[PDB]
Amino acid sequence: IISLWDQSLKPCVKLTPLCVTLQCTNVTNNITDDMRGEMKNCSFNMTTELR
Amino acid sequence: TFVSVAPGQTARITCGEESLGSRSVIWYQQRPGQAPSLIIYNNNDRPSGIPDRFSGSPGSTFGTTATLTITSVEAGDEADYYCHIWDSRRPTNWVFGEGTTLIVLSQPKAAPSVTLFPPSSEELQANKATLVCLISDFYPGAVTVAWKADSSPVKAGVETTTPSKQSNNKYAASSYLSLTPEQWKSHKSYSCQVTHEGSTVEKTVAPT
Ligand SMILES: *[C@@H]1O[C@H](CO)[C@@H](O[C@@H]2O[C@H](CO)[C@@H](O[C@@H]3O[C@H](CO[C@H]4O[C@H](CO)[C@@H](O)[C@H](O)[C@@H]4O)[C@@H](O)[C@H](O[C@H]4O[C@H](CO)[C@@H](O)[C@H](O)[C@@H]4O)[C@@H]3O)[C@H](O)[C@H]2NC(C)=O)[C@H](O)[C@H]1NC(C)=O
Ligand SMILES: *[C@@H]1O[C@H](CO)[C@@H](O[C@@H]2O[C@H](CO)[C@@H](O)[C@H](O)[C@H]2NC(C)=O)[C@H](O)[C@H]1NC(C)=O
Ligand SMILES: *[C@@H]1O[C@H](CO)[C@@H](O)[C@H](O)[C@H]1NC(C)=O
Repeated sequence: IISLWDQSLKPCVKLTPLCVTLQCTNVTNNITDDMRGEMKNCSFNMTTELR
Repeated sequence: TFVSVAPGQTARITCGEESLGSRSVIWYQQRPGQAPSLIIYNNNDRPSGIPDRFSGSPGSTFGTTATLTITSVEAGDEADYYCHIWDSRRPTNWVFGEGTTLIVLSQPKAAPSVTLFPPSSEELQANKATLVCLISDFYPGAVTVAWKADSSPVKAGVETTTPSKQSNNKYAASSYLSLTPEQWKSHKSYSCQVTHEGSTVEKTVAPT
């Protein structure tokens, strides 16, 4: 199951430039202070089709 | 904002920002000069005294706006309409939804009743003159009033309220004119010329 696992991911997309710093906030809501906000909404700089 | 609907047709009215979550929207019908009357809650649950004509959008939809569906519009339904929005996504709104005036069309026409009143005698001994033209029961409220000094227009002192609807198709407008005691006796007879929609009607008065 492990071998098949890595073999299925060998040709797929690597996120090596997805480690750019992120700028995040809590999600769009009437926050109930108790819930910390399970999701986050984040802007980041990403490289385009050109380097 | 104004909605003009033919009589006996169906009206629709739009309130508030777009939905963000499943909502519970209230609908209020404030009649001109009166207090807001509660019309619909739970987005489609109308209380006692409200016919099944009025409808709404169920607060189960996201992305669409709050809609009020008046079926078989009648003359009494002419009013301002507000709404209170309760989105599961946005904080509690304390500013009610902005208004939307319903206008049933083709009442169609009302001739004004012009009632010219001279100054009162107790006022005459009190050294102040005031003329009271009183325009009632007209439609629509587009009246413009001029005043005449026996044959000549009067420029200053002219006071006139605004055409004000009152729990009826009927409108209302007053017209005061401040005059000096010496000139109510000096001139021959004073004229109130009320112009409405294209018809001018004039009432005059003469001193004793
Ligand atoms: C996560 O965070 C991101 C931030 O990056 C959010 O993305 C933004 O979301 C907001 C909505 O909350 C977007 O703002 C909206 O933009 C629309 C598009 O604007 C274009 O057109 C207008 C003229 O129509 C131009 O002025 C403008 O330059 C753009 O060309 C507007 O149409 C929206 O206006 C509506 O809302 C305002 C709110 O006050 C009303 O007053 C208006 O009348 C109108 O109804 C609005 O301004 C913003 O564009 C998004 N930016 C990006 C980069 O995506 C995500 O929404 C957020 N997601 C979550 C889940 O939190
Ligand atoms: C993402 O890139 C933006 C530009 O697209 C950068 O914005 C700079 O922000 C710094 C402050 O940290 C300012 O001093 C610069 O003037 C900004 N513009 C530049 C450098 O062109 C920023 O580095 C990134 N912002 C994020 C990750 O939130
Ligand atoms: C995000 O949630 C955390 C949860 O602890 C809270 O303390 C913080 O104030 C929130 N930040 C916001 C809403 O900007």
